[PDB]
Amino acid sequence: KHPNMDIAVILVGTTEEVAIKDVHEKDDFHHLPVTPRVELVTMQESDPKSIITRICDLMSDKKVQGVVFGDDTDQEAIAQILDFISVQTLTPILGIHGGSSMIMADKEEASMFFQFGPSIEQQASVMLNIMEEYDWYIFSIVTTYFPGYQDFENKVRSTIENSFVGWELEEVIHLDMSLDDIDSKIQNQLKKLQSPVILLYCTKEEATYIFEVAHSVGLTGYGFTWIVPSLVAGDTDTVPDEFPTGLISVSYDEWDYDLPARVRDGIAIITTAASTMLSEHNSIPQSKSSCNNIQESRVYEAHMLKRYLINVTFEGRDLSFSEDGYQMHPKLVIILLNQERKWERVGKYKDRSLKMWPVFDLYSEEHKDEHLSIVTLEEAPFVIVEDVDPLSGTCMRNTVPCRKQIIKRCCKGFCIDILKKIAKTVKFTYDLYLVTNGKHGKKINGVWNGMIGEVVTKRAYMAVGSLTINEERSEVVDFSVPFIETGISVMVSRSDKKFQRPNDFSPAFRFGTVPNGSTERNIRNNYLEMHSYMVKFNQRSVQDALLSLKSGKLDAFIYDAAVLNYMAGRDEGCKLVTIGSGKVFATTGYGIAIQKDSGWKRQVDLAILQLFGDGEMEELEALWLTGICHNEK
Amino acid sequence: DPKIVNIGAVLSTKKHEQIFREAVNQANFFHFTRKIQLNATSVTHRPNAIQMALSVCEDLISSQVYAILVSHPPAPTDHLTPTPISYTAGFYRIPVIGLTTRMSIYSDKSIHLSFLRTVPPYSHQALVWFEMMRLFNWNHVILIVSDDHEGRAAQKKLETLLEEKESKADKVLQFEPGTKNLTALLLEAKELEARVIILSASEDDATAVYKSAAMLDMTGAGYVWLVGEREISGSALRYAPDGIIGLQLINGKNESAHISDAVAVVAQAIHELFEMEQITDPPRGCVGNTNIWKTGPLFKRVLMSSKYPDGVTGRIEFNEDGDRKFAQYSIMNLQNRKLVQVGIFDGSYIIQNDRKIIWPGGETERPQGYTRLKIVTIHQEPFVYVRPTTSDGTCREEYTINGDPIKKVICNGPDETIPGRPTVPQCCYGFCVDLLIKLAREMDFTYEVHLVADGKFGTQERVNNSNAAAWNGMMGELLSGQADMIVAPLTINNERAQYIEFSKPFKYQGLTILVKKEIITGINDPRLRNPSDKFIYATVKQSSVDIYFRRQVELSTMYRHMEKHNYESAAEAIQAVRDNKLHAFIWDSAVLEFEASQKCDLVTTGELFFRSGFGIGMRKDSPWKQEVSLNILKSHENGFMEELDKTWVRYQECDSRS
Repeated sequence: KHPNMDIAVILVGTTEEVAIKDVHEKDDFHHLPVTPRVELVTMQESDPKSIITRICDLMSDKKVQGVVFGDDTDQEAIAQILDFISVQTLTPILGIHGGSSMIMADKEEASMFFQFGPSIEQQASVMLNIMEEYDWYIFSIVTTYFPGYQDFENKVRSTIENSFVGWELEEVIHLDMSLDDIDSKIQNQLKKLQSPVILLYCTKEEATYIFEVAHSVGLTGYGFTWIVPSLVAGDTDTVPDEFPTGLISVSYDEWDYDLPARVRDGIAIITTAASTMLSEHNSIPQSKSSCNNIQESRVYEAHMLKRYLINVTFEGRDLSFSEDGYQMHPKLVIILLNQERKWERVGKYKDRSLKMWPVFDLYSEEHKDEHLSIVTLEEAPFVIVEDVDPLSGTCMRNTVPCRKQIIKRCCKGFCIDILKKIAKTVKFTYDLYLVTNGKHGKKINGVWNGMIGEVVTKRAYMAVGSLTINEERSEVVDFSVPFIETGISVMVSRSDKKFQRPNDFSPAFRFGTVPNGSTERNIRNNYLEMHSYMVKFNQRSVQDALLSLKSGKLDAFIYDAAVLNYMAGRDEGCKLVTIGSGKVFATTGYGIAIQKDSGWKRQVDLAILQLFGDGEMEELEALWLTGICHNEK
Repeated sequence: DPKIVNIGAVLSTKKHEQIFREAVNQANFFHFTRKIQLNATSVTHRPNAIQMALSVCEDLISSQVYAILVSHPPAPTDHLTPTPISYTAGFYRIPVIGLTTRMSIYSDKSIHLSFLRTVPPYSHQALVWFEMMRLFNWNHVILIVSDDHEGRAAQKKLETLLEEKESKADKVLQFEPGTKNLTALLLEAKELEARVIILSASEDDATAVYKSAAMLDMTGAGYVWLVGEREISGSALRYAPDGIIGLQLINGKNESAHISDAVAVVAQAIHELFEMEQITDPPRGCVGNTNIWKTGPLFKRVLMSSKYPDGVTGRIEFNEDGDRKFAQYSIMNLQNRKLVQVGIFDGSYIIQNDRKIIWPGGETERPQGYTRLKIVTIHQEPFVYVRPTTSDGTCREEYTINGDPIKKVICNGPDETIPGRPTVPQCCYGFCVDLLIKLAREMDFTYEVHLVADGKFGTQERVNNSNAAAWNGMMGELLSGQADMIVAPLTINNERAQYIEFSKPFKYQGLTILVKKEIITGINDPRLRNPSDKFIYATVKQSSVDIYFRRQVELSTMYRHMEKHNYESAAEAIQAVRDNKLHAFIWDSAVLEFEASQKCDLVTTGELFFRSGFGIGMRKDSPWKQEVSLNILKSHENGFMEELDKTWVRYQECDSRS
């Protein structure tokens, strides 16, 4: 007749030996059909062995049908451990504070575990509401491999797609805390992101390391702001100042309701679930608690309890859970790190809606912004490196400085002049240096090289030079419109398949080109035999390639058409000429690198054809490009 | 001084514990004992998870283990019975190495972050299947998975393998475990064209799978089965279909080989580890330590990178998830309802054993895999010919110059012979037809061809509002679906290209000009540049050349002169030059050169410009084109095209006249 349930609760920590014992359990709402029988126990510091042993120890013959866990601790792991016991016991367990409340991996469906922390999804939603309130539209996410990732990434994705506003997700980063780094690989990635508002997700401990690294990277300062979920803030009682100030995060409030009130909520949930299950089946929930032996019979029947227990209401307050076992909408507080060590509340948020206190301003050219460093390479006539007069100590006239890591070299020429006019017209200032690895971009296996590398590494915004254009580079980086008519061409003294095979002609024929060129790559793409044959005839440099043509020992030379035409015009004797009318296949022009779809872009293009639009290019052609040869015309 | 560095393990039996200790001692003897020594601790599997976890915290961790080894118990209870240890060690980040757990759920670093294994998971078996799929050239398959972390992981892995290629989800089929009847889902499977199947499930589930599959006779020939180690084993073996292809991991059953090797690796890892400084011993005992062990992740990092390629088990290297790499499996066949090794797989490359291949049902060798195509064409003389079928009788036995009978097929197309224009049944034979049937023998498809009503291939046209109507001609039929695939001599261009997928070019040709020889400098001819009412240059309006003229800005001026005095069709255009009505004719070479051979009264001149290729049109959405190009290339390499052009380009009488 008299249906008295058996229940147990534990408190860890509390900052006391002689932690407040049995403060609650005092009869409230006695009307509920089952009366609670309570055994309370406390343990000082958490362990997998201590907790497992003790909970099983309380199980004994005692046959408890429910458990509530609470802690003073900041520890993430604890919840999972107790959850594991639940999986084993099929005995309901929940927790009201700290780590148990802290999020955990998706719970096994058969398993029964509940947390009074907010849902990961819910928290992400609140983070979004916070950003929307300050109208911070553009943001990135830094995450770690800890559980809930991708439930979080997905939740953000869902929450973000629906909204009208043109917010930007910039980057998402996944880094394993395991395989801990000598590389500061986290530093190497984190350094990349330029976004103002950062969401971070990780274990309490991990946040410290990521933050020290961010402090090295310079990410904590000046205009960037960070926003955090429940886990990092945890208890909020202890705060390593490794965390930057102005750090924004959500957590459950201690002030609103004290821990014993929360425990009362837990007990109420267990006994209400017992009362409802009773009302449905008139059946005692009580079951044998002992873990060591096989789970008691008819405990397998317990599943319905979970089904009943998911939503529970008492005191005009809803405890309703979500399939994961987090409560559907516990009250939540927006918190910030006040200057010094303070965690001081900023916002309140509940159910559907959020409310925040501070009004404004929480916690250089008008037309345009930033700076652009540029990389180039030396080629005649277009980009010429000269050694500056040592007595002068600095560059003279048209020459503009360019540095090469190995010393200041002085660059002047076609690219320098075109660049100079462009800079004058669009009105921006720029830094010029020389490339080291691979000159014009070169592909070995999987990876790019050259100026293109510095364009990809963002060590260069725009790359300038005699660089030719091709589909691959146009794919990776936006190119400027061609300023000059050029391409592949031939230069010799004086489609036929004579090129296709040397062997068809009994004497050996000879032709070669400079390796790592757009020409050589194009050749390998379209014509294999020519490449495989010409590798022997490849030459070190254009002056040396010229040495192979000029002194004999080579018949024909193949290279860029502009260079071959200028060289046609300029020769110590008119011993060299172009092929046919010099009408080139693979008709192309010299372009200029940019990053991607985001760039000054079109503004550049306009500037370029304005240059021809005023007829300057013809003059510059006569001065720089025009050779003396081709004199008999 | 020596320092005793403990190791710990959970193993099936005391004999295996002795094996463990022996291997450890071998590690001690063979590496410096002056600097460091290794000590071994181990325990038998316990009946529940809890006794064992308690054992780890009490019996093992009290010994300060630097790592733990684990093996599947003698009688498997549920699955992933080495679940607890990965969690328990994981709290302190103590590295765990499983010997016998091929289970996939441990691959996610997130949930088990300390977990490494000397065996690859069941998911990694897909590496074989892709290689298998690679060899046999079946791009089209079906995947049947149970619904759980295991099956879904397998799907993710295989799909990821496919992602490097054009992503191939030919079909995917998910069923939920413990379900005795699967019939409906397979009924859905048959409808899918691809005839090759691969499945992953548990033994009990696999019984139901084969049981249901046999009912619908999917075990028959023309169908292929690829499977996991678990599927061939157990009760599933009993109900298994004949000719199935199957996998078995090497030394999967043995803990001991893996013991000797794992401990060897651990030793190498430790000796490599102590080369580093700022090391800390693992926590002494579970009791009193709430903190992780800072070294543990580092120990994991070296241990994952720990090489030592020579081992009792085979090559050893570890993937990102801590799962093993370059493991070896032995392929198995069901011949005469018994398991046989058809081949063995080691490293990234399969190896073929001398045994004969078996496929399901009777095959000496039968690699078979993967319902109508409406084809459209245009009347173009070199690649297509049109004659009506004589009365009811079909096609002439007419023979090629090389002695072969000419092949032919029926085509419904526009007839101008009647005053009204009926879509008329006709006989058409061509290079493109021979190619099409070549494909048809190569490809699972069957073909029915009708010529497009409009003589034009296609061009964008008609009404102004929004974008209205669609390009007139066979292309328009392709988008409309009147014909699902287009076989004709079609030049390939970007303006068209966005709308539809294009097959790799069977032919490479460029535009050129025909003028009579008997008494045009370039693509750019001053004579063109110096047009004359007196000297005509003729083309077809709505011919793609016209699209070149309209789309291109640079020559946009030159277009208009060509626009004047345009001809409707190819025959009339050649005739004008032949009739001498028009001094010059401009068209792509592939159609023109054959004619140049045909008369020799007329000649082609200059260099092919607008260099392009001819290809078979398909919608981007249709995957058959993926095979088509794949087939086209295969036809190029053998010189099939060269011989076909050699047949259909006569070359008999003509020369350079001058």
